[PDB]
Amino acid sequence: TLEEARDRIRRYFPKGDPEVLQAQVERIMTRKELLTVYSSEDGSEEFETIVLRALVKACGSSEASAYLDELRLAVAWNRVDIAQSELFRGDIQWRSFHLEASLMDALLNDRPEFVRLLISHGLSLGHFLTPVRLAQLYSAVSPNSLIRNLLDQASHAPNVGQVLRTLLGETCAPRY
Amino acid sequence: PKIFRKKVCTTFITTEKPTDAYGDLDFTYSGRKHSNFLRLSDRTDPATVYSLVTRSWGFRAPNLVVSVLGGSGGPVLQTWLQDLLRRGLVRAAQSTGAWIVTGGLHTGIGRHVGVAVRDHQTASTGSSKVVAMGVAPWGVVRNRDMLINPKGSFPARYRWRGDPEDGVEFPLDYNYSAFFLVDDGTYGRLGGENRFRLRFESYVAQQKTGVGGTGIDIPVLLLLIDGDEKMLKRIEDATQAQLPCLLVAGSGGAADCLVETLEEARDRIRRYFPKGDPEVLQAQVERIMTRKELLTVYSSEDGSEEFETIVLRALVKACGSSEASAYLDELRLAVAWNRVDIAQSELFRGD
Amino acid sequence: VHGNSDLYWKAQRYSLIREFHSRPALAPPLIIISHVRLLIKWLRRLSKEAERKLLTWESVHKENFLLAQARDKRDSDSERLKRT
Ligand SMILES: Nc1ncnc2c1ncn2[C@@H]1O[C@H](COP(=O)(O)OP(=O)(O)OP(=O)(O)O)[C@@H](O)[C@H]1O
Repeated sequence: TLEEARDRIRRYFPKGDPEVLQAQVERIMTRKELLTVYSSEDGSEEFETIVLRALVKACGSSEASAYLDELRLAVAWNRVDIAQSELFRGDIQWRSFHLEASLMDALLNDRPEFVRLLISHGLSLGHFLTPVRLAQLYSAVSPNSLIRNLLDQASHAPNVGQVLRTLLGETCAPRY
Repeated sequence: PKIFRKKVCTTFITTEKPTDAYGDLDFTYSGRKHSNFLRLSDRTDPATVYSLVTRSWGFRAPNLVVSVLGGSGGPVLQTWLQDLLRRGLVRAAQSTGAWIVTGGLHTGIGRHVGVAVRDHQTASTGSSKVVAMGVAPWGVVRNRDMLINPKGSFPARYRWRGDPEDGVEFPLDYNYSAFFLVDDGTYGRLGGENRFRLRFESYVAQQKTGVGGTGIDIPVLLLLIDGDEKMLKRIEDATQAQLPCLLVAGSGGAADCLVETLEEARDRIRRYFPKGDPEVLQAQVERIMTRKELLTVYSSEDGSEEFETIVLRALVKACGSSEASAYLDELRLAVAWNRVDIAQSELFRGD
Repeated sequence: VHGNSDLYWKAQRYSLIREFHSRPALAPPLIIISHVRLLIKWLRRLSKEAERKLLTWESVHKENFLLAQARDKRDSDSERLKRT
């Protein structure tokens, strides 16, 4: 990847089988983008960044889908220090739904610092809270929890307002 | 009192009529606090504009006024210049206490300044906001037809972000504290608002800093980014009123003035930054060199706390005649900005 | 015991005031005419902008409280040792 003589290159790393393995070099250069190099840039926290650069380079077709995947993977790995200093420098013009998708990934999982980070970059929650998204927030409930049993009893007759009424009564209880 | 804001300011259509749009404007479904608002005509007296600001709406007196110009790079600016706008300008306006006079639209400079104001308010807890003010023509406003009802102190639910159409009407940035919408009744032209901008900044540069005045005159500096031809005509209309300027290193007319201050061929210099109109703009270069002292350079010396020192060096260089009055003005401005660390290490060295 | 008894008394003191507020408004000897009034009644069967000015005032004090708490946390010696 830094660059006949290539058959001579084959004739000292295994010392054997020149032309079949030369066809393997041909198929290596058919891909050309799923191969990365670690040797030039070495470091401790450089490794996870090189993993991200390998995933960005092998993404290919769309650019905005590549930066969307890099942001949502930084949410998935629970690392704010990558996304703050490598995704919000100012090179990428972030749109709305690019931030709303990662906000849903930061609400469904328990990452509070991404919630504060993504709200601070100019997102409007009056447009964000679709009632389908609110149903998806109350969907992500552990099966051995308390509200899993309480929301099952509220579906006997989501149904959050009935749960608040059976806890707090008529008074002292919000609507929805 | 609420009708008083309509009985003072009038608007022409040129058939002149008393105005009907004073606003406690807020944004729909958004966090930002109510903002002040006024629709105004052109060629009005800036004295009642200023008395509206510091008496009726309620804003303190400026210790500095820095108006930012340019608008060459449309959607995306260089991140080096985003470092300049965020960590050079807005935190200096937070510390010294200053007004930023920028176009209140979402296009060009007002978008980038609004990014810098929002990012600085997020990543800093100083318990005080950055007063940024916006001037823009009434004809380019996206939702100018909502702001009519003259009842009083009304929060008009200004629908930003809606009906995305490009090129003709522009929405209001929510990163501004007060809006001055100057009307010519044209409804679509770009704006003859440069005269009102020069008269308002000249009137601010007349007044005095402090409690009952009794201080120095408020310094007014102009910051340029790359810009166009009409920005250089805006340079000359600025520097006839004795207002200093400051130049950045990016491209455009700003770097044109940089390289022209670093040193026929000058007409060839004119024939690639706009690629047009050689001899009229060559006469503009002639008037630039008539001033020669109200122009400073930022590119050679860059730094975080270097910015406020460069503002002081621009004010010292443009002072001119007397030396002792220049150092007196530098000391009393360091008192006015409430910064001991400048005056101790730059005014009491021993020179 | 004296501290927990004073906290318990201060909490119940609202319930005692509230139950003298909702009584028949006469002395016990004369309450029979108010139970007759209640028995025949049984047999027959802040503005908006003042609220907004109130809640914006509350939000101002909430923002000052959170900023002063953050500045007191940042200037502590342990956090300054972390930044050093
Ligand atoms: N009228 C406005 N004034 C100031 N800032 C705005 C305005 N509208 C959007 N923004 C900021 O710009 C960002 C979005 O940019 P832009 O307006 O180009 O796209 P968008 O409106 O999100 O697109 P969509 O129409 O899909 O919502 C948001 O994070 C928001 O904070």
